Amino acid sequence: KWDCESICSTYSNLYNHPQLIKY
Amino acid sequence: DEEAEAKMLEKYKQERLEEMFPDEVDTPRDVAARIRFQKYRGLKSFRTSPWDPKENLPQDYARIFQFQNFTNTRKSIFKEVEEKEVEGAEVGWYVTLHVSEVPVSVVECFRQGTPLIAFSLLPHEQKMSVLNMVVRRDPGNTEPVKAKEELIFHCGFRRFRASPLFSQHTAADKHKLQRFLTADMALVATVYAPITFPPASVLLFKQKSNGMHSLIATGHLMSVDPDRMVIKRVVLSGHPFKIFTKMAVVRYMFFNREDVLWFKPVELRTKWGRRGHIKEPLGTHGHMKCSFDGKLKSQDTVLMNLYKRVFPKWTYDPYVPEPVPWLKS
Amino acid sequence: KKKKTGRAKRRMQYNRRFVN
Amino acid sequence: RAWVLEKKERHRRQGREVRPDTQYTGRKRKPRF
Amino acid sequence: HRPGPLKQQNKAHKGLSRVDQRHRASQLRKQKKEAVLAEKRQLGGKDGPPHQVLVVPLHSRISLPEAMQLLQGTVHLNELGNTQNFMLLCPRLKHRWFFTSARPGDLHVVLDMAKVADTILFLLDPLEGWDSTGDYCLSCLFAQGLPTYTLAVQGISGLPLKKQIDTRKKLSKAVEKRFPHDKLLLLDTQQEAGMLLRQLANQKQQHLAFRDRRAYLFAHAVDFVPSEENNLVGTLKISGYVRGQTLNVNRLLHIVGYGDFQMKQIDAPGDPFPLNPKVLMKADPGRQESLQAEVIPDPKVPKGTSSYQA
RNA sequence: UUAAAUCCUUUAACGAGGAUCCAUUGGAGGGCAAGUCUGGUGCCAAUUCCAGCUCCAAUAGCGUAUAUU
RNA sequence: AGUGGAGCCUGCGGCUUAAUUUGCACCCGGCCCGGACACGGACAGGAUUGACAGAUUGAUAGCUCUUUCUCGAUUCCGUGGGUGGUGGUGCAUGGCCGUUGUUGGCUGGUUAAUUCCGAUGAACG
Repeated sequence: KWDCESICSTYSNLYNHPQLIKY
Repeated sequence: DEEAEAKMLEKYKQERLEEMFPDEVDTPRDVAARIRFQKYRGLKSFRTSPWDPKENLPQDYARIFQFQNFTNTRKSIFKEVEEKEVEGAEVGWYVTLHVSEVPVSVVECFRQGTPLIAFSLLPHEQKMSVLNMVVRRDPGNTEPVKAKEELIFHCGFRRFRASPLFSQHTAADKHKLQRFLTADMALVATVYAPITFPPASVLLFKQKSNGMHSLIATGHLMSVDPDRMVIKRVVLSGHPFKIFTKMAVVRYMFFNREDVLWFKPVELRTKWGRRGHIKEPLGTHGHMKCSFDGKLKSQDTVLMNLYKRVFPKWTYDPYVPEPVPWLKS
Repeated sequence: KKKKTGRAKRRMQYNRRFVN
Repeated sequence: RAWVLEKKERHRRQGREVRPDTQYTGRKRKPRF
Repeated sequence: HRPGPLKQQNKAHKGLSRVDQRHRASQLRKQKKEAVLAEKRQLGGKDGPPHQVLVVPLHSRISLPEAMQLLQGTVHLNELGNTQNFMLLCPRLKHRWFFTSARPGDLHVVLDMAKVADTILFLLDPLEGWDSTGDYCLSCLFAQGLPTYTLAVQGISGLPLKKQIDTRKKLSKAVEKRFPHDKLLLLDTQQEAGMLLRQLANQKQQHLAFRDRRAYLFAHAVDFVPSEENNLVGTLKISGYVRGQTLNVNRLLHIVGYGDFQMKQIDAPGDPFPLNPKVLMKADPGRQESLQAEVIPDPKVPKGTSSYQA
């Protein structure tokens, strides 16, 4: 069912964000 | 004793393989190629293809800091230190400072004869983040340096032992991992370290067996941001044993059958510039039928590129041993 | 090996150029 | 390199002797100090 | 496509006085000279920190103690376990010196005493330029960042006269591959020592940006008050001259080999070595004092049927 | 030699095979002198960047900038 | 007159498949053999050759898995970005064919049969 391109659909990009130092 | 010589020879062998074949890794005959290379993807073009900087961040990036605008933060802090007048001890006064919680060892060191200096940190300079520092190898040291071995960093009055990553110094959005520190150009060492505002000099030392630190690098702290990503590249090689008109049958790149199906959406290429796409598995032994743009010679080798985002290892050590005094071997 | 210098380099260049 | 190709085609149309066109037509020999 | 005669083409129709300059240049020169005078007077004088000189011999035949005896106007001979760093007062020349020395190869010692040096005095021998240890030290020192430096040679007059001039010429060539346009002073006598001190005092200072943007100090005196001796942790009283910027106690203090700390109090005792012959001014409180958090404080099939047939 | 010296000159002695006692600086595959070359690295065979080989010029000298002729 | 409509067959695509070869080639399993050079190892304490029987195997087989009998230097293990040789291929290259007339000259079996097989030269232009 999965291959090397469609598996990139299940990756999240919002969990381990470093602390953001504002300006 | 001699195991050090054996490891040195093995490192030399790996270095010459890496300079001769950059990222070609033989496919494992026992483990499935869709398992050992599970955390890999293919890119149509290394420079222009996108990659999310926030994607799949480890536990380590949960522990570090990041600047929303590092340029404007440097501008703000530097204008604050050049313009504002802080109510404190001014330059030239012989002051005494009472600092709270320090081990007795420094005091013993001070009766040895070791110089003990101190400096006041700028704001936000004690928090840890990812330090990107540009280095170049001096010709005095030619021993192999592998990508993630422990080195001694002198960076901006600060000494620490840590394990870096070597990346190419290019202008693109993503940078390829260098598995070895090549002694011809400038590379980027990426490490976990406390924040330091540039300019700062970057000295890299390797600890020898007799206790001396040998100097290997030299440079400047480029930037402080974890958004720089390192990209480990693995190249799989295949042999086109049957050639047809604008068609080939390739073996030895894969060995399972579903390995071919897993890595179908990755564009292929050859050593002689001819690109192509993989059509279909042949069966049960990893043979595949591929469609190229032209005819292929029998000496050609089909190549495949896989990319995985790599990150430094948290080996921050603020202890550096005091060396024996250096002498030429 | 080393290349000749001076009058000898010109002598070599002349022997190559006008002798043959 | 395309500028060199146009100038060589100019010289070809003018009918004088022109170097054969290869992969080393326009390529920087070295940095200049 | 080139149109011919049958196509319609129409040719287009063509259609401060001398005294004012002198006075302006006078004003600009006066401004620049005033600024340079302030900059040169702040270092080594009676209103500023002592001029710190790091003496590094670059060869093994060099007698460092002889050089330090020539470099010492009264001298206050501070001393440690092995090294001899001394305070020098020249009120005839009106300058205050702090002389430290270091042997090449001792990495932390040379790198620390070169990252707080105002000037570096390299020592040479007449015959060769420097050792391989001297070459290694110079590579690390160049790569870290050099302050202003001067080159002194020790044994020219020990040679026979008939070679000396030629020897110096040879030495110049051996220096020129790393120090291209630099004068080789001689350090053999007291007179040459005074000439070297004069060259040191009046010279264009090289400025290092990193230590210029931050407040730093070289510890002249270190005292320990252990809160509990069995705990092996106590307070440090570190006494020295502030060098880089205004020292604010509400920022962290990093000791170079041992990491950063929170500092509590700044008192200002009398200057032990003023140029021309106990009050405390600051407090700790943590209402604005930064905390030493380097890491985030927030935590149906038969038996013989094959899989094919199935 | 010279005020005294150095240098030069003059002379004993040692001092040449890879005579390693090792000549450099620039330019050439678009026109004056001189290229049907090689290998890496990317873009859609052409094509960015890097390192060489070969050739030409003058030579204890040869490039560069600026001004001027 | 049709085809394009319908059923069947067939050709390119596409889909399934281990293969549905391609502009017996394809697939699934089992045999056979696969340099020297250099250096470091084992080797007459024995290197190595052959082998019955039984079995594994879709089947048998010293070409395999057991059990010891024999042959003895006829050797066999590993690492090289070093060549390479039962290799493929072009050129010059020496020999040799074919190419651009005339007149002469029977032991054997077998069949209807001097049938069948079977042994078995000259000159002229």
